[PDB]
Amino acid sequence: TLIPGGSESLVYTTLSGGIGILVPFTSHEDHDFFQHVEMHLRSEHPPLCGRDHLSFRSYYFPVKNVIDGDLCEQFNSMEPNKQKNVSEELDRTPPEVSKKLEDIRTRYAF
Amino acid sequence: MGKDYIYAVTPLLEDALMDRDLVHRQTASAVVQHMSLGVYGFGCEDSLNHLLNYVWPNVFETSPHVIQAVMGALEGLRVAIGPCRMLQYCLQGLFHPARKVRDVYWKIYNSIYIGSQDALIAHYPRIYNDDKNTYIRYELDYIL
Amino acid sequence: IPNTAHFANVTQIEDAVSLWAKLKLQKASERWQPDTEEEYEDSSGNVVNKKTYEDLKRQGLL
Amino acid sequence: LNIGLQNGVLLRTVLDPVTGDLSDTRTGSRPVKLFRVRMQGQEAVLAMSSRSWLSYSYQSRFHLTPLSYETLEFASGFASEQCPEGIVAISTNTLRILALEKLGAVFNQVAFPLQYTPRKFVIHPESNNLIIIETDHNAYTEATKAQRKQQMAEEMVEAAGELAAEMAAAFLNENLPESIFGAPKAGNGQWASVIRVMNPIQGNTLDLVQLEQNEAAFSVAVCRFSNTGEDWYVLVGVAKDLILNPRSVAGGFVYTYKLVNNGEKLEFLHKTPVEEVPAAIAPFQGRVLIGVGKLLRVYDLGKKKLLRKCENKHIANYISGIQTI
Amino acid sequence: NRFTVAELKQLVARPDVVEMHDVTAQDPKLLVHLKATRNSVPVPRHWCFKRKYLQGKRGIEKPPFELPDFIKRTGIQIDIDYQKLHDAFFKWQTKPKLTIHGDLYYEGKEFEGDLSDELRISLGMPVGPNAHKVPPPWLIAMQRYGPPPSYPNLKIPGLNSPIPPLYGDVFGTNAAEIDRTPWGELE
Amino acid sequence: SKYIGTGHADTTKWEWLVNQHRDSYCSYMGHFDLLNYFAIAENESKARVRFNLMEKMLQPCGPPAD
Amino acid sequence: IFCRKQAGVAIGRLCEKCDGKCVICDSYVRPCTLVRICDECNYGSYQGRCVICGGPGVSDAYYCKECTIQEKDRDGCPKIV
RNA sequence: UGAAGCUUUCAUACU
Ligand SMILES: CO[C@@]1(C)C[C@@](C)(O)[C@H](O)[C@@H](/C=C\C(C)=C\C[C@H]2O[C@@H](C)[C@H](NC(=O)/C=C\[C@@H](C)OC(C)=O)C[C@@H]2C)O1
Ligand SMILES: [Zn+2]
Ligand SMILES: [Zn+2]
Ligand SMILES: [Zn+2]
Repeated sequence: TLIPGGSESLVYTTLSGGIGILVPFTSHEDHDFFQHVEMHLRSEHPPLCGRDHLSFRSYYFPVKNVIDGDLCEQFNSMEPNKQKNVSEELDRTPPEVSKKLEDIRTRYAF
Repeated sequence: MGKDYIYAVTPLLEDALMDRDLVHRQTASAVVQHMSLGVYGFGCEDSLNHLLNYVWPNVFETSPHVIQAVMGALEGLRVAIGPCRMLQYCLQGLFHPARKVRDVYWKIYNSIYIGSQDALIAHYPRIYNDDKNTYIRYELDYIL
Repeated sequence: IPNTAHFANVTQIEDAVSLWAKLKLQKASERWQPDTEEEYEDSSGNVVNKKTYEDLKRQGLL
Repeated sequence: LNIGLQNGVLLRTVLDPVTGDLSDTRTGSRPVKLFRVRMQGQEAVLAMSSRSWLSYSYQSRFHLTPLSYETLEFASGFASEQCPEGIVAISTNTLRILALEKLGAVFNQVAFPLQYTPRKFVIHPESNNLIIIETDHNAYTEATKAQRKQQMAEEMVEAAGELAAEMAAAFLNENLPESIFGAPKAGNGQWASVIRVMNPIQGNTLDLVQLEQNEAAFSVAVCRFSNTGEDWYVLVGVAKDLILNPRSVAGGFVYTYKLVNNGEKLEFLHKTPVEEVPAAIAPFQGRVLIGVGKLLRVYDLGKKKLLRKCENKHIANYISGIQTI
Repeated sequence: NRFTVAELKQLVARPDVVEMHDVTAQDPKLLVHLKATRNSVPVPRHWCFKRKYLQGKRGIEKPPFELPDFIKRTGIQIDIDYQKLHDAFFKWQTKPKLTIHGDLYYEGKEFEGDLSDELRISLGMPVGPNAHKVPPPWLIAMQRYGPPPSYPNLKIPGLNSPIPPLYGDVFGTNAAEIDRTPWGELE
Repeated sequence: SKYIGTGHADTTKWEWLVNQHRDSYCSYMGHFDLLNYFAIAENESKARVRFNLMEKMLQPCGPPAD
Repeated sequence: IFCRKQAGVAIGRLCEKCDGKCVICDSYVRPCTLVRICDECNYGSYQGRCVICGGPGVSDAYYCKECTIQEKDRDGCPKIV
């Protein structure tokens, strides 16, 4: 547990100097919402150097039960027109999506 | 949308895969292929491995349509189930004494190799050095 | 010699007895035999002699 | 606008005739004081509680980051010929001026230098000291370096030539620092290993045990044995004459130390030989489990060595880790 | 210039994977080594069969593919309920008997202290009373001769278990002489 | 058949093994953190490990049979 | 039967007859990635022609979603010869 | 207990 009064997470460490966490979902609604965010951001905001996002996370084995939150937080850096096109499919506004993204991060990490 | 309905059609596909009629097995293989490519990234690997256990014995089939459907189903399972399982199914036949088994298994292996050549790096089994040649990959044995 | 999958397609006697000797040596080797494989240090000197087997320890403690 | 409560919790509301955004962070039991400051040359609010936080978005990157100091009671921006951009902060029986000059980082770090590549460290449960093992390939030990240098000196003094001007006494005096000029990478099966006891609050080295030339440490553990009292022990697994490519090793050893003086000193007890590299050591039910290459063994503490108690021989290739629940 | 079966069985670390034709391969040592990898299901076993695959016996008569329990409970065979069909399909969903990755299917592989209430009703045994002694007729031999050595941990009411135990059709209980909660799960 | 690394019913052990050794070395050259692992393990510069792998590319597994 | 020479910038086309079905797996469901063809197959009088029946092209040729998932869009010019 | 393959002048069904 990283923050006082927070929840337990799985912290990992990398040979390039990176630090990351994997946190569990507690409800089906959060999981479904983040799954739809990832699905819609895989198409309308593709990786910069020509890679397929689902194929990259399936490099040696297919992905199973993980949502890429580094792709999901790239929503806050898109242009307002595409932010609206993405948000209006989730039946939501961009500020609500931003608040929902910040909630799960501040629940576990900083 | 099919991710919620794979458990319901599995016994029917079992029965059809056990059916003597060529169309029954060919069409069941087509169903397996479409189901595999339909659910991908949704965690349905259990039923798909179960169904592969019934699809695989048909690799020694001479009828062209049946073997075409079997190859399609195998290439769909390569995506839905992963290349590691496919390599595990091909390993013991790659070097069989009979030329028929070797032909079939090398066709399947080449199909697995052309797609996802990079993932196979992490899946190859260990092969020991002989007197003449070195076969161990030593870098992967490093321990920081 | 018991009938197992190891002794299949083997039709000659001496081949069977030699393969049985081989399998016996292999299996007997790969087990854990505590009697000869164990390190006891008896309280005879209590700070020396850790080369005691599992039988010499009983002889010293008898 | 920001809303500070009398507790260590905060609110936020975007300026408009009606609230449009909401975000509350449980980040105190003491009243929040909101003060004006300027970070990055633009506006920011320095919230203050038992701990003092800085709230700043950053091109839509909201950050509520604490600081590495204790409670204050009033502050604002500062500017001088000394430093034109800072803060004037007040504490109990104190008048401070402070500054924050880190461009949006999440961690602050302090560093303590080591000698070789660290492999693994354990934490002493009583003293909270760290027991680290460091090991490098193509490396000399300290003694081997010293004697190799003395060798080169005595050989260059007998170069058969006027024996009248000595570069050898100048070559022996000052050692160029290895953190700047590199360590002499010499040899293919040559190793260098070290065991270190370190205090984590300060950076001081409490104890240092150097090992022989071609011994390489790979595992370390701190535990207690049931047949003994409440004494702590340190076990170090070491390879002997390891070649990596093609792989070849001459053997291995397990060292045992007693970890006395409130977890500050290691004293050698004995040294048990093994026929392969001990790569994993794990305390287990008043005893210890050791992975000796392909073999998994149970070991109890003895008076002259470690006593083998149980063994499994069916693990596939090589044991790289052991964990027990 | 080719091995015999017994000669090749002496060279390999695992002789029970060696077969008749394995000595006729171009590289039998690699073949046997790959046959011993700690994975890698074997060949479909009908490569040498001249009867091809499947077929073989038309003797067996098979009934129509039985519908799953919940679907057959939906009462499909006029007023139709949709919510019942939905809630039942999702809420009543069950997982069928799946098989392991190693397992393979063959032509002949589709054929090869507590008592039930129906057996207790047919045998003529009454129900368990509140505070009395109503043993089964096999318990008198256990009370006379002693406890069974095959199951020493079994408890019977009257001999080892007290009479007030016995509840319903449970006339016996096996008494054999942590933090088991999973880590990340939905609430 | 036109792709390098594919096999057939007459492929030998040597060709298979040198093919997987060669694309293993290329994969090591490609992935940035595998080369890091090796360069930390054997205590060498990364340029030196790259050059060693390129030099090993020529004849991995020794010269062929007969 | 496929040209399969490494392609370039020319955009493959389909005729009115089959508009909207994949060129690899000839499928009627979900198109994904635009088809590129070799320069020789688009040279001269061949520009804009159907990648299946060399007739007049009226729409852009696409690989289906299943083909792009299996990376069957990376195998070369799919003009049928 | 079991092993039902191969061929055509058959004849009959499905694509
Ligand atoms: C005779 O000409 C051919 C055979 C060759 C050709 C390429 O030259 C010609 O253009 C082509 C055109 C007509 C036909 C019959 C081919 C394609 C179409 O066929 C139809 C018969 C199917 N019907 C369906 O798709 C079923 C459902 C519907 C509504 O779709 C969808 C998406 O739900 C599949 C396909 C849409 O057919
Ligand atoms: Zn072309
Ligand atoms: Zn056309
Ligand atoms: Zn297609």
